[PDB]
Amino acid sequence: LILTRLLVPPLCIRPSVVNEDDLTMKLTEIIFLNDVIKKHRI
Amino acid sequence: DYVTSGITGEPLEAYIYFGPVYYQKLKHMVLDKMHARARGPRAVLTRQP
Amino acid sequence: DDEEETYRLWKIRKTIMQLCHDRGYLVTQDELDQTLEEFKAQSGDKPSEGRPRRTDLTVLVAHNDDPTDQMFVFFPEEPKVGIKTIKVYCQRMQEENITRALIVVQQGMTPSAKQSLVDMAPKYILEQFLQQELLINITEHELVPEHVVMTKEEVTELLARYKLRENQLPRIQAGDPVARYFGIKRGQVVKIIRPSETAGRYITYRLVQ
DNA sequence: TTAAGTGGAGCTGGATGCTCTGT
DNA sequence: TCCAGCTCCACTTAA
RNA sequence: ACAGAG
Repeated sequence: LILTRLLVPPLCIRPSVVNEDDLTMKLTEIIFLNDVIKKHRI
Repeated sequence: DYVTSGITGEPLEAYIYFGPVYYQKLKHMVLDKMHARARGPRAVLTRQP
Repeated sequence: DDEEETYRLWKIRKTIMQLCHDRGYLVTQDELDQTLEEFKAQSGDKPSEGRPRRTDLTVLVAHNDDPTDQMFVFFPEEPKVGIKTIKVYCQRMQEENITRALIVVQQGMTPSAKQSLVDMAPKYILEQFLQQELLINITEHELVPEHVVMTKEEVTELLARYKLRENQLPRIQAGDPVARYFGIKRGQVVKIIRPSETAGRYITYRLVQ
């Protein structure tokens, strides 16, 4: 129930010209904040 | 008015009301509304018309 | 008042007699037809009349199954009955070796007493009735059909005729007024005779659950 | 005196018609 | 804009 | 996002 890993859907779930779908921009922000947290620990 | 039938040539029994009434043509025309699809283009996300 | 109070003690007693008769307890023809002006003879107006222990019933034996299967009806006088009064009625019931009783409360019952009736014993089962429910025999109400508690040998034909399991029948709750009236328990089936718009009848069935 | 079961009051989250026809 | 569940809190009984 | 039509 507690998510330590997350699937990202196939590209046909979220087509390249909506340009990118809102799911794709949320997944960018998750990846960015994962880099922010990892750096601030160091 | 006393009106004669154009089909049979015999007169009509009832008198028919005759006059000029203003009539306005509306923008809704069947040529701009007839539509048919056999098969055709589809959406990218859901592969339905 | 006093005219109105005796009227209740006659109508309540009259309904309890019909309730005991419909459950299949031995009730005599003069108990069911006890008239108001005849009620005034054994117990009269309110100073002479006693509510807690004069109008009690115990003559009711289950004359079908066995004359030792017997049941009380009790009429408490305190509007909210505590566990003390329940324990009083329970030990009297313990002495007589009677296993069923009806308690007819006047306004209500306190929550800790209500919990006791669930767990005092499975072999000592007591049913709360409010007297405001007994002033009108619901089995004679025009919207209530005839209910008939089916025998196990008839339930086994119902389930054979349609090739059903029990849990596919429609349900009736044990908290239903007409389920309480007949005192039925989980896993009994009631036949219900609905009246048609015509002279005919439609028969339906329900499962207590 | 207090442990506890149940009333009454406020907070929260859900829902509100079917399509084409254009800018 | 209207309406069921969930939780907090006073209010008697009971030991 | 707004206007229409039935």
